[PDB]
Amino acid sequence: KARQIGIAVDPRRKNKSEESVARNVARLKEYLSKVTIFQAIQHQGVVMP
Amino acid sequence: PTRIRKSRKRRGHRQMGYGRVGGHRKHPSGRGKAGGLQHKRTSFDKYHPGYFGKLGMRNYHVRRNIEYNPTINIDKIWSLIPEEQRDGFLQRKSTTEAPVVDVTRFGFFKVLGRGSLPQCPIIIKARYFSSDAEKKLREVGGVPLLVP
Amino acid sequence: MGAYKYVQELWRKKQSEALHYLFRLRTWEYRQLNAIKRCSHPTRPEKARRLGYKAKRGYVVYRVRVRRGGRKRQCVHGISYGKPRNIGIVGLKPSRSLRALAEQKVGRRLPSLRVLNSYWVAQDGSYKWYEVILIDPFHPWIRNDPKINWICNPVMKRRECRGLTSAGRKARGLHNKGIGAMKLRPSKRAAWKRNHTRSLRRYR
Amino acid sequence: AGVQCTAHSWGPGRAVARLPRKHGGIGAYANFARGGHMAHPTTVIRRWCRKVN
Amino acid sequence: PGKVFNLKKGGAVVRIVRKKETKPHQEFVKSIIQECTGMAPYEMHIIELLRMNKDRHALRYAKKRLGNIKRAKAKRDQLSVYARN
RNA sequence: CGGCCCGAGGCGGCGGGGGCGACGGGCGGAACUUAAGCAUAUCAGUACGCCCCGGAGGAGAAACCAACCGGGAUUCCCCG
RNA sequence: CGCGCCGCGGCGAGCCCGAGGGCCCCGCGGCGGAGCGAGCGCGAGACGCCCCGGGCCCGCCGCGCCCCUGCGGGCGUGC
RNA sequence: AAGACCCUUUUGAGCUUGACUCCAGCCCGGGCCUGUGGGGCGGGGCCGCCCCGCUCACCCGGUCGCGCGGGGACCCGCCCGGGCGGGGAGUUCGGCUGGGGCGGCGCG
Ligand SMILES: [K+]
Ligand SMILES: [K+]
Ligand SMILES: [K+]
Ligand SMILES: [K+]
Ligand SMILES: [K+]
Ligand SMILES: [K+]
Ligand SMILES: [K+]
Ligand SMILES: [K+]
Ligand SMILES: [K+]
Ligand SMILES: [K+]
Ligand SMILES: [K+]
Ligand SMILES: [K+]
Ligand SMILES: [K+]
Ligand SMILES: [K+]
Ligand SMILES: [K+]
Ligand SMILES: [K+]
Ligand SMILES: [K+]
Ligand SMILES: [K+]
Ligand SMILES: [K+]
Ligand SMILES: [K+]
Ligand SMILES: [K+]
Ligand SMILES: [K+]
Ligand SMILES: [K+]
Ligand SMILES: [K+]
Ligand SMILES: [K+]
Ligand SMILES: [K+]
Ligand SMILES: [K+]
Ligand SMILES: [K+]
Ligand SMILES: [K+]
Ligand SMILES: [K+]
Ligand SMILES: [K+]
Ligand SMILES: [K+]
Ligand SMILES: [K+]
Ligand SMILES: [K+]
Ligand SMILES: [K+]
Ligand SMILES: [K+]
Ligand SMILES: [K+]
Ligand SMILES: [K+]
Ligand SMILES: [K+]
Ligand SMILES: [Mg+2]
Ligand SMILES: [Mg+2]
Ligand SMILES: [Mg+2]
Ligand SMILES: [Mg+2]
Ligand SMILES: [Mg+2]
Ligand SMILES: [Mg+2]
Ligand SMILES: [Mg+2]
Ligand SMILES: [Mg+2]
Ligand SMILES: [Mg+2]
Ligand SMILES: [Mg+2]
Ligand SMILES: [Mg+2]
Ligand SMILES: [Mg+2]
Repeated sequence: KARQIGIAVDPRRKNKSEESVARNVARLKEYLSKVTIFQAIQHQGVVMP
Repeated sequence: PTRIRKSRKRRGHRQMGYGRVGGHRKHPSGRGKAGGLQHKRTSFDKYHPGYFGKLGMRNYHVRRNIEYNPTINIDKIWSLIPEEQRDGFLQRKSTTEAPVVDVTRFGFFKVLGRGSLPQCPIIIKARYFSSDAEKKLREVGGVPLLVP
Repeated sequence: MGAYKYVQELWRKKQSEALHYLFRLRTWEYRQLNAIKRCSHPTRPEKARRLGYKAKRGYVVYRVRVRRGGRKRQCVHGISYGKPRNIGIVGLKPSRSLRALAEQKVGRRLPSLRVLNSYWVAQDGSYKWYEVILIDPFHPWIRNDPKINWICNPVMKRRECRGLTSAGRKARGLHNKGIGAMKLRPSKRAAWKRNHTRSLRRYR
Repeated sequence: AGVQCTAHSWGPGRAVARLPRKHGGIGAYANFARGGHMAHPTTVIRRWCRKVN
Repeated sequence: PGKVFNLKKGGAVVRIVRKKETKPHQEFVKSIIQECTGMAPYEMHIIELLRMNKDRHALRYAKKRLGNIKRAKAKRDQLSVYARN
């Protein structure tokens, strides 16, 4: 589902702590906030640098 | 530029600064660095002590970022504080409001003690300290801290 | 469960009396046969399925016999000239293994098929026997089957000639990764050329 | 250029200069021979650009 | 030195201690195959040695055949059970 | 006398073979040269010889690196 | 192409058209900033228009004396 | 005709050998190939050797496979080990010096 809506997914990586998770879950949560799904706008460059 | 060079001021002179008795030949001494122990020993001993031989332990693979170790002196600690707030910290020297400087955030690990500090208390957080760095800071009323 | 687990367990110990007897009979017969021979069915069906054999129209199996021991250079009268580091004639070792040499020999015999993989069936003091799996790539049962029609691609011609099978890869060193293997990919020549290039940038 | 032909020196003893010669005796492979190579051929690895701060 | 010296190592974050990670039916396949095959000649020699109580000789022989000390120890521990009488 | 097994001749449809001054893959493999001589070393895992594809090829989704408040298949460029 | 020295330009405890991305714009290393010790490691203010010398400080090798958390700290002497 | 005699160059090559450093080849030993039985000797408290049947591996003959043999678990082959080895390969064969060489050694 994530791959479909445009998120790189790496099932070989393992987290090393809980802070890794908190930071990246904030990033996922905010992105899913800011995405729309179908005069539209095409984002440029790296997404959320 | 070819037109300002020494070599073209030698047109009409036969040999081009290389001599008539000696001349310009291919390799009158050998190629490269050869001869350093036999017929160039005067040069090698005059200018390159400790070029031949062996010295010390060897490591088959060095860990560059394990062995990396940046350092800062105490005469530099007050320049990491931006310029627009040092005047205030100096005027209102406080035991209850003291500037905290964390030097790993700026990319240093150990703190050495060259120089001197202004008469103002300060906490310094590093990962290791030298004896006289501790001495001078605790002499001006600061505190050394260890940071994770 | 099934039967091939028992067959695998059985083949993992060959010193036994039963297998010793069967191995003796097989080597006597192969000694009476030729060097490259077509086989009706695989002699080791479980190993054949492990390596990718399927009992379908388009899959064939051949037995290839190769000779044992080291290498001798072709030098007239046994004379190498030149520098003394290069003087040896006998006692040398081939760079590829006997499995790879078997696949290469059968590929040369049958150039209109595609070599897939190979496995061990017997040996004695003079010979080793392998079996090679080959696929005919113009059969419709091969072309129309998504599992195997990768090998109908023309970049799969004479794989054994270009070293792309399992034994060829082991000779090139590719069964390894990490420390000890950083000059082997994409190839030895390629890594040497990349490491020895002079790159003259414009704003040098 | 200049090095596609086949030429070698004739040596002393034939009353001629020692440059390499084509079969027949024609001079070649010298900057001073007609049809020889340049003494120092031009090459594209000359640094053409320059840097400015 | 393989680590970087700093006191307070593991001070900011909380690590993950992941879960660390038989087959009687495989055991059963082994039992049937052993039933119809037996053991290898070097294993028989080791059994005779163990029965005569030359333990160090058994270890030497197993090291010579297997080429690896842990694997040779595991082998003679396996064979003692069948060598006890 | 039939079945299965291992072979033999013929017939039909389909496929292979040769060709290239580059790039690419797999093998075999020098000597001149340098060391101010010369054997190890270097030149060079180059010249050259043989085989094999393609429009690219090879490589590739960890029996990897690490020692960190850690990364995460392959290729290529900068850097030492 | 690499190494040494000299001259000139820009900026200066800093400096910098990597590669790349949008004769213009943005752009990491790196080098310099601290040395010494085979290494465990420890770690520089005191003077001076400039130059030369003297003195003192840091490391490596040795040795008095005092002590706290101790084959660890402090304070000294010597080539 | 850039002396061919003579000398120098850290320039060669043909030939030799008791120069230096090696290579083919050949001889010798164990092991695998490699079966199935019977015996003797000695040691240590199972081990090491040695011998001799059989045929089925492996090898050699005869024959138009027209009415037949000989060897044999040894030989070959392969792996490792030791010896012989100018047949062959590569290379070296100091310096000073009233020219070089024989001689001498103001070569430390
Ligand atoms: K000059
Ligand atoms: K001169
Ligand atoms: K020279
Ligand atoms: K030279
Ligand atoms: K040289
Ligand atoms: K030298
Ligand atoms: K040493
Ligand atoms: K063969
Ligand atoms: K030669
Ligand atoms: K030669
Ligand atoms: K060479
Ligand atoms: K490999
Ligand atoms: K490597
Ligand atoms: K030519
Ligand atoms: K001439
Ligand atoms: K001349
Ligand atoms: K011409
Ligand atoms: K070579
Ligand atoms: K050479
Ligand atoms: K030579
Ligand atoms: K040489
Ligand atoms: K050499
Ligand atoms: K060497
Ligand atoms: K060499
Ligand atoms: K070499
Ligand atoms: K620049
Ligand atoms: K030291
Ligand atoms: K002359
Ligand atoms: K002459
Ligand atoms: K002469
Ligand atoms: K003379
Ligand atoms: K002469
Ligand atoms: K010469
Ligand atoms: K010579
Ligand atoms: K000659
Ligand atoms: K000669
Ligand atoms: K000659
Ligand atoms: K000889
Ligand atoms: K010679
Ligand atoms: Mg003049
Ligand atoms: Mg001169
Ligand atoms: Mg000398
Ligand atoms: Mg001429
Ligand atoms: Mg021309
Ligand atoms: Mg030389
Ligand atoms: Mg090399
Ligand atoms: Mg490909
Ligand atoms: Mg002459
Ligand atoms: Mg000389
Ligand atoms: Mg010579
Ligand atoms: Mg002389």
